[PDB]
Amino acid sequence: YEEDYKLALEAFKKVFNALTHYGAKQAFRSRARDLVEEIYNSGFIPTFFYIISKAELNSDSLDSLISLFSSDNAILRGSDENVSYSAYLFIILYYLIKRGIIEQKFLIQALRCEKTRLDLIDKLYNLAPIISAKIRTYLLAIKRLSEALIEAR
Amino acid sequence: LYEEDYKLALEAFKKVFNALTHYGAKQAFRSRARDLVEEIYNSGFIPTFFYIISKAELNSDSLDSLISLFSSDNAILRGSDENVSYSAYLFIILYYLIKRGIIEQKFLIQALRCEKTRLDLIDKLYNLAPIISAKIRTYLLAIKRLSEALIEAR
Amino acid sequence: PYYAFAEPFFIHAITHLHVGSGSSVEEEIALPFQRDELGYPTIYASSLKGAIKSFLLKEFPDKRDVIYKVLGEDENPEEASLGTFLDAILFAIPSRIIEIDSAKPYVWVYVTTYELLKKVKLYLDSISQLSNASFSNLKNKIDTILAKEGKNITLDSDLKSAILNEDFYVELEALNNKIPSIINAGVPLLVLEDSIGREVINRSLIRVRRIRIDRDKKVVETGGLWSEEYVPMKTIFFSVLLGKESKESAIFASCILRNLRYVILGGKETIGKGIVELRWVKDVI
Amino acid sequence: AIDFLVNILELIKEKQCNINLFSAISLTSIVYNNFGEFLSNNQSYSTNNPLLKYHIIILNDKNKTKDVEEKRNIFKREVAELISRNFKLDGEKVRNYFDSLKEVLKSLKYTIVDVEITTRTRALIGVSTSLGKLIFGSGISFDPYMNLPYIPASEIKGIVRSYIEGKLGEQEAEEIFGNEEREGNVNFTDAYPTRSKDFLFVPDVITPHYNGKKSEADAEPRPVIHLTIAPKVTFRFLIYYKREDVGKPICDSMPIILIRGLGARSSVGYSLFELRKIEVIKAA
Amino acid sequence: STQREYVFIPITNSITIDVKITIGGSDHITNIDERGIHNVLVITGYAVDEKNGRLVPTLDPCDYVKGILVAGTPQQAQSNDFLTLKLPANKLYLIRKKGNISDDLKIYIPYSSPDARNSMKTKPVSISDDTIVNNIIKEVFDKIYNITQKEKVKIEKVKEDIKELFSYYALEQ
Amino acid sequence: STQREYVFIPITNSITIDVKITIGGSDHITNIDERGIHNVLVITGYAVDEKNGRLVPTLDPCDYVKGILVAGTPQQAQSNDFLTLKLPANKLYLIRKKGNISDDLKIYIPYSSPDARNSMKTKPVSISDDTIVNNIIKEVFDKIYNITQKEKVKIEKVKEDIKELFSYYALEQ
Amino acid sequence: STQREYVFIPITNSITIDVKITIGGSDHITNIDERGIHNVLVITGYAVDEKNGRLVPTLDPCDYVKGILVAGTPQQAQSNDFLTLKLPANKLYLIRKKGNISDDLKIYIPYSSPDARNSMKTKPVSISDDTIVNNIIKEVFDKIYNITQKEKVKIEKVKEDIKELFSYYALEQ
Amino acid sequence: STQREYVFIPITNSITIDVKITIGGSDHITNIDERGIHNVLVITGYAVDEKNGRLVPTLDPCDYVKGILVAGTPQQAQSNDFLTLKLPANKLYLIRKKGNISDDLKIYIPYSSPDARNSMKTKPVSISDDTIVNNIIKEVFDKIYNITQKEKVKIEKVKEDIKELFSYYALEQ
Repeated sequence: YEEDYKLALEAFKKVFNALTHYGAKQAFRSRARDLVEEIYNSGFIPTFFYIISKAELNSDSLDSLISLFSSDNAILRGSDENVSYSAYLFIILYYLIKRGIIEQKFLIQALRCEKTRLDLIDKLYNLAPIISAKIRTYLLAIKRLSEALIEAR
Repeated sequence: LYEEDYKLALEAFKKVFNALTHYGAKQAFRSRARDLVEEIYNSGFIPTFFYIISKAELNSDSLDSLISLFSSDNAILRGSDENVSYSAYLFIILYYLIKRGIIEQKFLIQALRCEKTRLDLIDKLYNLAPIISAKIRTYLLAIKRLSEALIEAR
Repeated sequence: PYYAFAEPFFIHAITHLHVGSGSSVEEEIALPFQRDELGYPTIYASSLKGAIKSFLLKEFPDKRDVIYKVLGEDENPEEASLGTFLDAILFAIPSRIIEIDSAKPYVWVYVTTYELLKKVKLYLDSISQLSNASFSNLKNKIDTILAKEGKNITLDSDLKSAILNEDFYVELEALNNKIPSIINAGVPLLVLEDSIGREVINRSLIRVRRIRIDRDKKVVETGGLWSEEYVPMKTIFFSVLLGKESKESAIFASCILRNLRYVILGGKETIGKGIVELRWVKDVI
Repeated sequence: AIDFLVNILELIKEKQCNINLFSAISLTSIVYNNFGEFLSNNQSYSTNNPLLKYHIIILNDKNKTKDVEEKRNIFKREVAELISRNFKLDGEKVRNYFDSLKEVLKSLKYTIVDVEITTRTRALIGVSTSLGKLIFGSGISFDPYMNLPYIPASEIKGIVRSYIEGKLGEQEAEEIFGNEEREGNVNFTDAYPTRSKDFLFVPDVITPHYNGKKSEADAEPRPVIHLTIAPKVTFRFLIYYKREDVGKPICDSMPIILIRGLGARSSVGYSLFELRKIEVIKAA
Repeated sequence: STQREYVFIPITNSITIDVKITIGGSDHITNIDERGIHNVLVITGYAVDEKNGRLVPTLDPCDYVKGILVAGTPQQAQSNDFLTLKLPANKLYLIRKKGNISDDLKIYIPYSSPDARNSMKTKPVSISDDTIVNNIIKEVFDKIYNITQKEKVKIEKVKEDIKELFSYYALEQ
Repeated sequence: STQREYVFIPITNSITIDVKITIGGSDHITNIDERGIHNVLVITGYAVDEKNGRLVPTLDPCDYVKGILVAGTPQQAQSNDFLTLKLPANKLYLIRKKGNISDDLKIYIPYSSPDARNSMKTKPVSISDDTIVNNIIKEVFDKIYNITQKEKVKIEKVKEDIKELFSYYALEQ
Repeated sequence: STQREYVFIPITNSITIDVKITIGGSDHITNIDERGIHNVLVITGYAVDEKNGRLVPTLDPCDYVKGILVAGTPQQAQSNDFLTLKLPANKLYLIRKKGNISDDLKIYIPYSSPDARNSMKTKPVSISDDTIVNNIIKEVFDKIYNITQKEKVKIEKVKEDIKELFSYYALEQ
Repeated sequence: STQREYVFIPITNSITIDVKITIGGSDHITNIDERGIHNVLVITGYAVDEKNGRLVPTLDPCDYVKGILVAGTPQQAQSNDFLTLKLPANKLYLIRKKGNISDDLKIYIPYSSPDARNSMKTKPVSISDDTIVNNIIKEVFDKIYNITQKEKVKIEKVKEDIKELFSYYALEQ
């Protein structure tokens, strides 16, 4: 029994539907193949900083990302690289809401207000040693799904 | 009571982010955070640091708010956006120097306050150079990631 | 002994060198130079071996088997490689210097640490224990320098003070050894403590920014901006080529290595950034 | 130490090709950025340091901070003039370097194409690179170990490649310079100044008035003193390759692309070059 | 001054009779110029009241309602059931922002009583069913924006802009 | 059935008596067990009107008010100005979740009209000036929590939580 | 000769009638022209002593308090316990300075004994609790500048600066 | 606990009778150990008052006076004019600090009244003319610590130290 593969299935379902343009999907595939090895070597917090820096957390994309947590009709817009980093960010946050590491209400109230994403990063920094051990198999499954389903250039 | 580079950068960026009232100051600080790290590498820490101090134009009242920033979360950096940004980045660097116990807060506030202590600061920085250039660029890389993450591109 | 031959060499950067480690997340530059466990620039023995092996396979087309016997088979390896490469340790790196009070002026100077010298000594001791080779001239010069460990010294100069890489003020002191065959050009050689030499050496590399031009608007493509670390020209690395006993190892060490002088290492070759001279301590010291 | 800093200007004036210009400018930037402090009886009381005359000039006796500001502007101009006058070209090490590298490349069985190009106007290469960046806000691409300004191999390759695109198509451009799947066939070295008629650097200024300005109410000149590469400076670089049927485009591309700019702000005719010489050495 | 009223966009059309002042003023908050909708407001902690859909006060930060903001006053048949307020044009969550606002705005919002009679249990509902998007773009998008078919001809996008951008939580009770 | 009542935690002395309940039930959602406060409701989108302290509603997700939860109804001088409602014990924004809830509850809120006469430009203010910390432990954290000085001698623990775990956005008006 | 007594801005009402002269003539150091108060005296190296709130000096440069100069010899029955000195109108560290004075003034810094009885450890204090703002706008600024609240349309905007910039240090005793 | 007192570094022959205790207890603050003077202290915002040399306070945070301090009470007749004060060993702005001290300290300083008799024009002063530190060696470095000539052949460094490390803004009047 490996339920992180089912969690990866449902998260990959959501993000594979939320990426309209195929270039966005291929970009997410490259993100998935890179960031798991990056979080292995470098740790969770540096990789998370890198991810949120390349994700362009404007309230627009933040709102599409919040709506992904409920809708399955939400869409991620932006450049292919931007949306791929946002999709990987949603992957991580989805794993965190599931597995109860972070309350969903706190996550949503942080993604809404800009004065609270800092508290979100603080909580994630406090929990990073746990997250680093937990999410490895989930992210490896995400990577396998990406390179299985999304074609490459 | 030891904060790793990323935790330290988070807590510094928090005060810097709440202290920049007008959004254009934040957007300029973003470009400061994105270029000054490679500047610090290429030209050295000490030259870049006094370059930042000069670009801030501490103005004797920008300096007083910059100092109140260390004490209370109620402070505010006022001035031109392209100067307030440099003053906020100067605060970033001073916060690092202080919390890492490399240089004392009283001495740094003095060396920023008036003229004689500034050259003593130059001396002290040349004495403390290997302690500073050891790991400050990781702290500034964290600052740069945070500013790229939390401030919209212009 | 375990190795039939043990031929150390120096790696002199003719042009600038880029041997990459490939875009970590904790780095700040996005194409840094290969570092080692201590933080100094290095050339992994795998990079060394691949570059030298490809060069040799193209430059000695009549000796592929010999090369294949010594450096390994590319397809279907029925046996291991007879030859071994050690990671190239940074011997001396050019550093920018400002110095008053010296008749001979210098724009740059060689910098080393006692760590790197101790690693070179370790390599030499290890290869003397595993082979019939003794490089006692090198060992004697190196331990003469190592006797001063704990304070910054200058070998071939009258430098008392200096600012290195415009950040680090150092006070030096003379030493009457002056290894002139590895530093031929009379360029001084500083040997610094390890706590000060790490920062000096690390800020002694060249970070160049490159861009990509959007060939329609003729401006920089979005996201098309990155930095690359290079190792300055005239940087010296130290490595050893170990060989196990074989009739081919003899031909390799007497015919191939005697005509192997210049190679291309690392990447960015079309930017003219890989050319390297190999010295062969055997006939330099 | 601090005496290094108070003497850096004297050292610039007295060495003139033998100090590290990169670190020298980096250090004098500390003086420039603490100007008002280096002028409060902290000039070491010397007699040759140019900091003396800024105690002899009285620009505004009313307000002292304005006086220090004007003295600082004058000192910026004086630093630019100092570097342009004293730091001159000694391109014998460069000719040695290129000759030795040519021998190295011949031994590697390359076809070498050595190109000498002379600047026609004041050139700006690497305007965003760090050199004088902490004084002038503008830089020059500077090799701090050759102690010379240079033109990166990547810029030369990029300009040649964009011209070869614009002429022979992206497909031929990729057949010559490669793509993400094949490596290029043509290698470029950096270009270094081998000879000059006079000064190697010269000062210049740009003074935007209406750059990102709403209206004439927003108009104000903001002058920017900076260093440029003087005219009549000859640069040299190499082009080497193995496949013979790649020398034809290179041959053709070089004379043209240098007439049009090669560094920054060529749109206003700054970085223009003449083709001085091209020699080709076929590996025989 | 300048008054604006909130137009929820649910899959329940309480909209054929909801507004008299379509535009009224010489401007709007929401806009549509061939790139889809713009300046869309989001309201959190509230949910719709689908039976004559109006915003009931919940307290779940996950319960959000997305609607358009257009100038005007409600029907002159209200002011005993809505929550008017003024905020300085930066204190409102606006999506797809395309311009800047007038630094001071009075906002009318359709509002319902807390109705402390049964546990409000809400569900996340989307906007599917092309018939529903069609009568949505019919009721409100035509009368409020007669720019429809007169200047906006690529109406294909604006309907996908409500099929993807717009969504909300519903009481269903 | 059970029913709680929310009481906001301002920096003000206006919470002495507006309520008619002390225990009512057997337990409270908000807890203090040698560790500090737990299960603290975080009302979002609402401001405070400490001039006759109430919870003004706003539209900012950034605006929030925090407070504790105990059973009861207010003073029976109300039921015309309170946002009373039933919650299925899951839509509650809580922090330091220690004791789960039993699927249902009812809460009352000190509430007022949005005051449609001025732009509501808010100001986030923490609760420092430890004098106020002590008069707030005495005002409300004693009256309803007789657990103090009965089981808990660690005031200076419940102190440090009230500093960092209780804030709110103010109106400034 | 011009006489200017410094006066303090703590969170304490130790200021009630420690004032005799308001203007006397036609001069003031701190002025108010709809841009917040200007020319504020920052006294570093000292601290406040809310026990009869006055200036207590320390030997630490990181302890400061900023206030305002107003004309008048304090009570004409003292100056054995209030420090008196002469500085030539150029050495006052005045943040937000607007104009310059005629190189002659006499400061009357309200001072107290150091009282070397226990360690005068301090706290950094910024004024908060907007009731304190509505009280401090009353304390001195009204009966010293009789024109505020008498000409001010931008009255609460000068509150934005007194509430914000005037941080000090309090010696915990 | 124990007591200390702060001897400054003036230009004048000020150290003939200014002490009661050389050591008294066990330890002190300033040191001289094989590399110069350690933990030397500075007091900023005051000025030296060579008219019966004492320290007159000021208001600008750049009038700094440098000196050392070791165990002792001043004169058995003062501690009525010398402003005594008590610091918790961390509000002590030291220079070249190497070691940590005993968490608390009473300290005396030679204090002259702030001189409300002349608008003070203090200037930077330089401790030069090595014949004057020949005086200051006699003044302090053998008066308080006879460890010189018991520990020191290292006069080459500490002489240049006293000739460069010390400074003060004297009134020169």
